[PDB]
Amino acid sequence: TRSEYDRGVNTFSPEGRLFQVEYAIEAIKLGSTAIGIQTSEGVCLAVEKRITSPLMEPSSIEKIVEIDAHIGCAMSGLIADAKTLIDKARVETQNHWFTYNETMTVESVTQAVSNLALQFGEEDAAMSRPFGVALLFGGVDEKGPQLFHMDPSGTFVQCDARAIGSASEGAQSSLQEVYHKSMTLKEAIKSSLIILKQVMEEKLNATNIELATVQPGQNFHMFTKEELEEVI
Amino acid sequence: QIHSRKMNVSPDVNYEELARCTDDFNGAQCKAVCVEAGMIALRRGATELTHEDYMEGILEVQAKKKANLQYYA
Amino acid sequence: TTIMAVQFDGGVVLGADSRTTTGSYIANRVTDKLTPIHDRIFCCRSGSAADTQAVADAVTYQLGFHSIELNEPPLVHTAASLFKEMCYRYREDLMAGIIIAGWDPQEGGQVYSVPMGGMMVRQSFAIGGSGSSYIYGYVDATYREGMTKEECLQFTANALALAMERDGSSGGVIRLAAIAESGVERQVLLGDQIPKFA
Amino acid sequence: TTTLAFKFRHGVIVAADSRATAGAYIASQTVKKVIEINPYLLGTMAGGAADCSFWERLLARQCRIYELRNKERISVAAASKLLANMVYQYKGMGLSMGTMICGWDKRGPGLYYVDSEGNRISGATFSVGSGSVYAYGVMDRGYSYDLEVEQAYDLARRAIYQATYRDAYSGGAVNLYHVREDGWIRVSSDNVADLHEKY
Amino acid sequence: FSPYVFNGGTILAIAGEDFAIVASDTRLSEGFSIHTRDSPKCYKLTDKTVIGCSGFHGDCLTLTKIIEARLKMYKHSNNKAMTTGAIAAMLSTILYSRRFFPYYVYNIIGGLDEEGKGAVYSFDPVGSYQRDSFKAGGSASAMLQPLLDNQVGFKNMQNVEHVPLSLDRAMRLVKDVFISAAERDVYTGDALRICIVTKEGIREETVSLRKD
Amino acid sequence: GTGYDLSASTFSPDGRVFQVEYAMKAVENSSTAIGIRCKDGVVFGVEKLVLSKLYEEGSNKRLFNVDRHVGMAVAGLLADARSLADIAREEASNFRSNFGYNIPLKHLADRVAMYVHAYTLYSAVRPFGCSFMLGSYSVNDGAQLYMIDPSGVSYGYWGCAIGKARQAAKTEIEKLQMKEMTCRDIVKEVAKIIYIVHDEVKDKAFELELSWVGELTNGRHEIVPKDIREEAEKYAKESLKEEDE
Amino acid sequence: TQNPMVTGTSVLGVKFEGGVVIAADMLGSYGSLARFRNISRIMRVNNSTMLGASGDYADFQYLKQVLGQMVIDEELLGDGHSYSPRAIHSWLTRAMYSRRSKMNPLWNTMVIGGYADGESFLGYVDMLGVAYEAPSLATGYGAYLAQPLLREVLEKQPVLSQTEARDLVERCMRVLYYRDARSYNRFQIATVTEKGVEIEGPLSTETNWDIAH
Amino acid sequence: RNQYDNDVTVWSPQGRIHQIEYAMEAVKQGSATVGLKSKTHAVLVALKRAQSELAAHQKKILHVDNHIGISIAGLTADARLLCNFMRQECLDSRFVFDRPLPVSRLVSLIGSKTQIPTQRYGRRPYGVGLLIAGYDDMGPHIFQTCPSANYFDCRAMSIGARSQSARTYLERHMSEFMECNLNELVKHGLRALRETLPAEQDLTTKNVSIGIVGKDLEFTIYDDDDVSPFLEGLEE
Repeated sequence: TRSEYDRGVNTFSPEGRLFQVEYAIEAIKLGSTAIGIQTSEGVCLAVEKRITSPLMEPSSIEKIVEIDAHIGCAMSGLIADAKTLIDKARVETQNHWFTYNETMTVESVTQAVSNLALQFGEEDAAMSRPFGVALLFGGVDEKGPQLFHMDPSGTFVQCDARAIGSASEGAQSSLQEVYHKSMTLKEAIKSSLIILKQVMEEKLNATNIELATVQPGQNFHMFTKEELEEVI
Repeated sequence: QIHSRKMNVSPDVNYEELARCTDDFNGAQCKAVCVEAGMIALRRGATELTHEDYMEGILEVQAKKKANLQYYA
Repeated sequence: TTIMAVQFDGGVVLGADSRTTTGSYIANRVTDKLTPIHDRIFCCRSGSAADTQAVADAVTYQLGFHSIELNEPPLVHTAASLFKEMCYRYREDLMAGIIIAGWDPQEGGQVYSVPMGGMMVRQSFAIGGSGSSYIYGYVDATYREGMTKEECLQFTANALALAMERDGSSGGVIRLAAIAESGVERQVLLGDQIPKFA
Repeated sequence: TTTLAFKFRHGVIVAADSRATAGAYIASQTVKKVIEINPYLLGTMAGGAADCSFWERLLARQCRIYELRNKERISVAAASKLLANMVYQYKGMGLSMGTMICGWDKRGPGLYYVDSEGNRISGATFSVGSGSVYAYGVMDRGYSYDLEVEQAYDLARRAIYQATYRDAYSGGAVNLYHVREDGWIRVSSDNVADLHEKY
Repeated sequence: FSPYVFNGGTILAIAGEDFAIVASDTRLSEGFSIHTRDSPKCYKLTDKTVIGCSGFHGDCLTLTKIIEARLKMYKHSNNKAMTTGAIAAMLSTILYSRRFFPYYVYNIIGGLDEEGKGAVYSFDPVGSYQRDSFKAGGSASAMLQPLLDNQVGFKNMQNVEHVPLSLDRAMRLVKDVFISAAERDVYTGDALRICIVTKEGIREETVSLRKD
Repeated sequence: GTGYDLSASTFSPDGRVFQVEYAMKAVENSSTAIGIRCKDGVVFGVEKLVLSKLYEEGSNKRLFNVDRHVGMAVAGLLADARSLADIAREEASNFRSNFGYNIPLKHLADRVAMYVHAYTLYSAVRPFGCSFMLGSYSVNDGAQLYMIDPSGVSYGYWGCAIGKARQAAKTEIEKLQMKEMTCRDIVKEVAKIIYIVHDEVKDKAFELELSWVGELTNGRHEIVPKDIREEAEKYAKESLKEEDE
Repeated sequence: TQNPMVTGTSVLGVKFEGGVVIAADMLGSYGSLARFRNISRIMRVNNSTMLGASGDYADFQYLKQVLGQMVIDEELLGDGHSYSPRAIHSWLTRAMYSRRSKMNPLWNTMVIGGYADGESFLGYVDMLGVAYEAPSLATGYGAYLAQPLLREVLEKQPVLSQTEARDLVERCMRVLYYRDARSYNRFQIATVTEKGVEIEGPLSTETNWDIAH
Repeated sequence: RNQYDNDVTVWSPQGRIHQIEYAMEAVKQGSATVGLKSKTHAVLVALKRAQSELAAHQKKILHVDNHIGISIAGLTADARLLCNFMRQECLDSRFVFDRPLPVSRLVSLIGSKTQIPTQRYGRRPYGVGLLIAGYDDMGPHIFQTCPSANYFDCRAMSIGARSQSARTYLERHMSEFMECNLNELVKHGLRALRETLPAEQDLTTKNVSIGIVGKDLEFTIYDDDDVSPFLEGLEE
């Protein structure tokens, strides 16, 4: 049936579906899992790496990348698209700071990255397929710590705790069970690591996971090797 | 109407709207929609049918399923 | 260049000099300042020769196309409005002034004037050109509302005769042209039959 | 206006007055001519105030993007060149910015002087502004590659004080910054009235 | 064809611990004609920010419209009213945007900052952007600002207790300085509009000023 | 299907453009719209269908004003109708600005016809699937009516009807001495036409749109004032009863 | 319009308590060569707006073209909304400002009068773009000598009846004919009131040259 | 079909253009939105869905210039794009003229903008059903527009998944409108959303979103606890 309705982003199906958009959403699944948490003390991000074998340095599988001094970004999906949208995010944050001399709120930043992900095939901009990447922007704006999830179809929303990636449906349940509002960042780190361990194949061991935290204080902190060992 | 005569359909239903949703539907499928709506009402512990149940019957007569797609308002 | 136009119920009579000096010295001894636009509509040209010719030819093209497309005779109002749009748009580029007159069914016998600028206005009598000033008094001195065709002919002959006799920029065969239903009648007052006023 | 920045082994001093002159009228004595382009670089201001401020702000944006993109630092030379290229694209259209970009980099200290007339120049010590010609002789006679930190501070402070005293458009405060490997810090800020009695 | 005709103006701004004041004459006089005796030169951009613009009046209106449209843009795209510092930075960028045909609008923004104290920013048309304590601009700036140097910063003065500038004394300062300005400056006069900005809001006070 | 009907840039192997024909077929499924030329004006009526009661009286308005003095009456897809109305508005504005006098209706019809012809020529754009009529009155040119269909033909009409019931509307319009009637009576007769073509059992609800442009208003196209509309509707109900007799 | 080719002259405006009354000479000047004299320099923008220019009459005609086209389009829409006097004033201000920024000025100077929702409007969109609303307006060279009378009369008597405001505008146009090398003792005093806009034809002041002798 | 529903440039051989019908269907996949008016107000109440009890709820009322709110049911992408275009139109009108843009004209602009991408093979129809509120000088409006590029001036309307319930409720209870009260009108909107609900579920302070416009009240949105005065007072 979907032989003439799902081969183009601009041909509606009888249901009213953008099947290329759902296919990009599926391509999100393939990626390595990420788990972002937002609590009263900041925002945490814990992601799984999929190191195939040594001789591939740690600093090429970029799941966490720093967005301004007050946001971190966890990627799930195609790397080229991830680079493009992270670059859009950085240039937007810095342009907003340049023009308004203030730190872009995470709502604004994820809104604008979504605004880029919107223009699939509009003849006023230049892509032709949805940016097949689902991103988590976890930052600290004037409303306290916040965490905003973006899906490839340009939809972004606040999330007090969200997991993305291959381990999406298998970790949303755990997050649902464990999360509670009055949570401290230490609890957030431990809980995210526990859920990652639950839904990974290799044994979590400080060189198959990345961790970062953006706090109402010290900037985005990427946990270093010794800190990884301590937490683990 | 003809195939729903012997049911407990609430007056709120809008058969003209359902006819608008039929969309190249033939008659056997309309009867099947009546039946499917009736038993969707049978489930859920209900006494009457409604337009939402008729729409669900339409979906189950095409064999589709309504998913709250995450990229729709 | 000196040009004048007046209206007689049922038509209009236009008049122009025939001198085309360019900063003095050589000129066009006899010129055709009164150019035919479509059939009954004429344009009196004044100012820069090249600009005047270009605007006249362009308006001729637009008005002829419009006439063929509407299958109705063209209005002097439309002709003068096309001139006005052209001049107003190219205000800086173009230096000229044109008096658009002639006959049309709905409001036959019209004389509009479009000087340098988008200035657009209907008048019973219109004067223009370098010599406009020197007859700009004895055009009201003897303007009787209800002149006949012949009457306006003597009026234009007298006015432009005095203009050429008291302005160096205008001089030669005075060309007049009266347009009504019967059609354009063009006359030329050559060397002596022009009114000699002492 | 007067500003100067000099390398003295330990780091780079960046001293500057504070006065914006409109013809014969002085807008404010609370100008802030040294520019926090980044925690790692400092930029001085002379000439077109708005031109300098805006162009060095855009430099700040681009250096921050660069630090993120290449998860590294931006060389003092690598930033002076960006500012020079940008300011040159709009050459002769009116930009009147002269400025000093100073900072510590993986190649140690670094100071460059970039103006609207496409002059990216390395140097040891520079002084810009309507009072630079004054502030430069005193600074020459008193500068040395070896200088204790406090004595260099005093040299800069008194040089700018004399620049204010002698030149007219140099008045204001005596803002003074230190550029070290760890970043830049605000050494002192005392108006010229205090210095007139200290000396 | 001169695309600027100095339309005359006198704006003043005072910061403070709690209050921010922006005063402006109301004389919109072009060339040698006072052809509008009522034209406030102070616009309430938000509930915490007031802008005073001096100079060519057409550009004043255009800049005000651009600024307010940008406030709406920012509100829609960020779901939060701009802060005073944010508006100051944005206006800097707007003014410098046209740096090759400048706006002839001297600008003084006055408002409450995030902490809650009075903050005043001063501009030059090309876009220089300074944060002052008290600043005057327009035509009589030369004669309004120096007296505030005398009486708000206590320059050339000693054995003086730096008591916080109260609102009552601030209002008296503004009234007297603008009365003197009206006495000795022709583009001044035609009434004074004072804007007082605090937690309550942008309270407006107006005083009759020498109409000559 | 046929294999030559996709796109409007392909002649079928007979000399036929199935896209234009489908556009006309979509035209012939919208509510009826009649127009009649009198000795001193032209009167339009449209069989507006209230698809729901939630809609204010004053929902989709199928009688549009093009220029001060031309009325456009549209039947078909109303989005395309509004687009065509804007095209005609812009063309009237351009004609006035470029020539100086109010647009002749024959010319306006010719230009809009060429516009729709452009959109039937191309393969990247579908032909306009909504037919319409242009009517006006001037002291000089006189009352005129014109039809423009998807194919872009501007044949002059004394009276015309477009939509579901066009054959019935015609057949009934011939039963009129249009050459000599006046606007006041033709308004009532338009009401009768609409109410004789209307099908209550099929269209459920219904409302009436009317307008005239003629010497009686000085050429300024105007929606039929409320009192005249009410009187015409009364006479239409009476005429329906008389026909039922 | 860099050079002013054929120019008009002053235009006045006063605020009647129930209307706005503006005045314009029908003179057409060319640098002391007064050309077309029966030229209407006042336009009825709509039922509640009127316009009068004093610069280049050709640019005035272009602005007439644009404004008339716009109001026709508004009525065509026929949604019932109308261009308020303030709205036309803002449109005109932006039009002139844009034409200036392009360094292609509209060498006009326009009074925008109107009556709306129990309010009277009178604005001064100039060439460069200076625009404002004032109780009494006088535009062109005649502004200097005309504003004094209106301003003092209002300041010592704010509300003006229609008759006295009218008489005042004829007196002002009389002093203009007396002290304006480019005036003409034939003017139009258009008035807008709750009824509409009336352009009461070619009036004429009773110039009493014998008063000075 | 099967060869005439691949683009908006092809008519079917029975007078219907299929892509527009598909987009009309797309509008139904959003959430219930019930909009309505009185003699002085216009209220839009929309059902904000939840993607998880952690993630917040999708907003469905956006705030165009101070005299327009907008409730969107359809593609979030197209909703955002048309919201930005409406904001641009409002601001442009405010810039040229100093008068808030009539909401019977902003709708015309949107209709033209949405018809243009239904007659060229360069884009897809838009995919948001739009309820535009606002109080121009005349009176409050509730306009509806669907991807078909037809705009309706609705006494009170609704759109989205399970929008019939709302439309029938409007049929039944609209006789009261034009004389209700500042809060009673909102109550009627809430009842409409209640009927749109799937039962079991109710109007909770979270899933209820309310937007209000009218004389002496620029556009406002009541979310989180700002809505409690409505749900608490709502009849059980």
